[PDB]
Amino acid sequence: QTDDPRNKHKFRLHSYSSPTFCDHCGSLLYGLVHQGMKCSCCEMNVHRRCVRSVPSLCGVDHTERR
Ligand SMILES: [Zn+2]
Ligand SMILES: [Zn+2]
Repeated sequence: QTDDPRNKHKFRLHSYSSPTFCDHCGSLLYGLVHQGMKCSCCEMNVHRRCVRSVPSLCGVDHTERR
């Protein structure tokens, strides 16, 4: 409850109203997730079974020159 580890994206199913499209398959998030699993670290919407297919590449930010 103090050390911050690092694993795959922190996908988290949110709730807006309609399901968003998937970024791994490009298919609406229907019959797969209540709404959509948005990564609470880099902002990445995916399905509930497409995460096991993602190579886990979280930590993609901008302004990395310095
Ligand atoms: Zn991410
Ligand atoms: Zn998907």
